[PDB]
Amino acid sequence: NKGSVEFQVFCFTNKIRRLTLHLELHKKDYSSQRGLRKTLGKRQRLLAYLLKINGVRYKELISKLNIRELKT
Amino acid sequence: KDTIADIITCIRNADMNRKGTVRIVSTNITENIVKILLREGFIENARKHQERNKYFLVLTLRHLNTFHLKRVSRPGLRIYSNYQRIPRILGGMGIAILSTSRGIMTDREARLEGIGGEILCYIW
Amino acid sequence: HGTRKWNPRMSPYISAKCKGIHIINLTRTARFLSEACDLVFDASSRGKQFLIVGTKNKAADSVARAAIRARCHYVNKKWLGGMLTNWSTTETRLHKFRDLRMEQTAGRLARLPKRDAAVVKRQLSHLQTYLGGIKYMTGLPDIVIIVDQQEEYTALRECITLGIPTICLIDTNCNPDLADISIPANDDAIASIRLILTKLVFAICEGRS
Amino acid sequence: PTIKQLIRNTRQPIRNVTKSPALRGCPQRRGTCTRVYTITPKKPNSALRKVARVRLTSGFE
RNA sequence: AGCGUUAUCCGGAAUGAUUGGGCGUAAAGCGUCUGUAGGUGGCUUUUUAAGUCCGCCGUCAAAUCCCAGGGCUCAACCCUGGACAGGCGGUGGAAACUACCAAGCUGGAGUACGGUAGGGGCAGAGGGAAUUUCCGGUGGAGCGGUGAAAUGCGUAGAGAUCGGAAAGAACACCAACGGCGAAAGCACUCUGCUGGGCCGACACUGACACUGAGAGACGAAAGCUAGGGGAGCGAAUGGGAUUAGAUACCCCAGUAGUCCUAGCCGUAAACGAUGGAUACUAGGCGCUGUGCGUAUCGACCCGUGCAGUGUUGUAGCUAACGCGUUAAG
Ligand SMILES: [Mg+2]
Ligand SMILES: [Mg+2]
Ligand SMILES: [Mg+2]
Ligand SMILES: [Mg+2]
Ligand SMILES: [Mg+2]
Ligand SMILES: [Mg+2]
Ligand SMILES: [Mg+2]
Ligand SMILES: [Mg+2]
Ligand SMILES: [Mg+2]
Ligand SMILES: [Mg+2]
Ligand SMILES: [Mg+2]
Ligand SMILES: [Mg+2]
Ligand SMILES: [Mg+2]
Ligand SMILES: [Mg+2]
Ligand SMILES: [Mg+2]
Ligand SMILES: [Mg+2]
Repeated sequence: NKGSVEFQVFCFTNKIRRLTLHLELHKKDYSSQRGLRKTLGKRQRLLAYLLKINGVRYKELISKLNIRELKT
Repeated sequence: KDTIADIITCIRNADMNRKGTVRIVSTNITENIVKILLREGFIENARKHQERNKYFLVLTLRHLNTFHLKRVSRPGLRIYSNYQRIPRILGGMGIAILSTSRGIMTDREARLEGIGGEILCYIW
Repeated sequence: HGTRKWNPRMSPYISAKCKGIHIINLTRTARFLSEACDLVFDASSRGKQFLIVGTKNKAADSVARAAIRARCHYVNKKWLGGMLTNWSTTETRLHKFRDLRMEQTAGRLARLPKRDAAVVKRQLSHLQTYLGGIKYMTGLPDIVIIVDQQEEYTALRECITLGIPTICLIDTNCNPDLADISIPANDDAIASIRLILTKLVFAICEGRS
Repeated sequence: PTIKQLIRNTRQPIRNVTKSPALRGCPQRRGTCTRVYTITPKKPNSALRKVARVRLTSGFE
């Protein structure tokens, strides 16, 4: 598949969502928790890049994926 | 990070190991820097090639002295200078490579040109 | 010599290589064979004295016969330290050793006991082992030749200390910066030794005039 | 260290260790003596050295 | 015609090291990781001219300092003239560099794929010996322990020896010059869910990078708060010895705790006593993981690339010891 910016966020959005349901049961899996914050951080720096390059794509991507916008 | 900070070292380490070739990276800035060492007599020859779309340059060092080098203006602290405070390394045995509005030149060439600039590295 | 024994120092003077064994370059050395024979031929005309340092068992007698052709000197056995640097002690042992050969001529051995004559016998025998090819030196040489760098590591350093040019064993075992004159390819066999040794000893003969 | 750390004022000078707080910087100072006596000095030396307990006008005993 | 003492400031003091220091062992790297602000940031062609450089204008009073000249019989001192350097503002130009603006690339980073090793983590099932206790059979005097002895167990039948019930905790051999993980740490077996790394390449992205003040998470044992469990070992506390003494070392018994599930505590020589990222800088040996090629193309072996992991060692550094491509260069 492609490697566009919005596509990487879509895969992380599923990779993140897939692990939340896992931690509801295996909450003591702290090694996976260290991996969960990576994908949460990788998308943070990509969306941080998408923001200052084009705000139109930002408002459209966050609207369909139901993403919380950051203050400041 | 700072390319030129790496350029000055790849030439330094080559003299400590006492090698002839360097295989230094090619850019718009380095081609002007190396061009000064040819005319000034610090390097015997330079030569260009490529392996990918990128480019490189191959130098030819000379065979108890040591090829001293030093960087001055860093990214964390840039250093500029006016005409009256142009350095004079070792009374003339050394030179300073500095960037003017009319490109890069030697400090001696700036003494005649009458225009200071950003000192980047000293040589002796 | 091998993949586990090649020194990276000789890399300018290497052409190719093979299955395990190493292949030396004969091109660069040929210039140095000329520079060597030119310097040795020119030096011999002025009347200098030379020295050869050979103690390898394979070329112990070859270096001995090599010195008889010219008026140079050889070192068949080990270096025993301070031969050239501690020359003041060497003159004492040579002045000593020179006298004992005159001591044996006299009939004083008769009036010495059995054991005392044995000590003087074994004393002179020990000096003959190490002070054979030096009996007619009477001074310090001006150029010193090294046949082996590894086994005679000490001899190469006193030359550097006293500031004397020299020839070395620039094959992959050693460091080439120790001698100004460079002649690789001598660790193969006597063929590599005699081909070079006889060639350099030959040049001394015509230089002597 | 890093120049950003220098801008934090990581470096400060050292304060004075003046050896006469009682004088309050003045060269001399008057005082009434309270009790004269002697005292044994440190171990290697040995003597009865003379001293005087003084009440200075600067508010120091 | 002053000389010394004391006090105060600077220097010496590179002893707060922008110029101009250091953190392996001398004082100094958070226990570790993720990340906000902040700092810095790959390459190529343009835009602007904020920074930066040049030329002019105004101004930073006088005195003082600096240079020259003059006047007190000289000097101090007084006077005349003129500064340089540096700061602010305006103005006209130069456009490399920092920065800005408009487009480009793929080497750094990441995604999609296709392969691959491992005690990565969590959860649930399965397995054997060994030890202990009880049940009995057999049998009859010691057993056990120590530098020597005793306490202690035992004819109310010990210990030993076969057979059997049950429980708890921990996994010999494999096992290292070994693997994984950010650390702390992870080893009897499988299975489930799940994280990370490495390599290949012809899908793609187009600098989306590094570090990280605060903050947050994880975090050996010990210990605490409830609820369970407790075989063995074992602080404490007793007893028997050694000793002048023995609130110890030794020996016999032994509580908490050691284990499980919830949570607190957040400390260790939490050490590689060495922060992280990146580029460059001789080699020798051999250990994995994954490719390539030769080869017996059955694997192997041999030869090389990449990412790691250990041991010697050159230059160089280091007060020295020692580090040394995984640097303390
Ligand atoms: Mg740049
Ligand atoms: Mg100071
Ligand atoms: Mg400093
Ligand atoms: Mg210091
Ligand atoms: Mg200590
Ligand atoms: Mg310390
Ligand atoms: Mg971070
Ligand atoms: Mg003024
Ligand atoms: Mg430009
Ligand atoms: Mg912090
Ligand atoms: Mg515990
Ligand atoms: Mg601590
Ligand atoms: Mg530990
Ligand atoms: Mg520490
Ligand atoms: Mg640490
Ligand atoms: Mg080493």
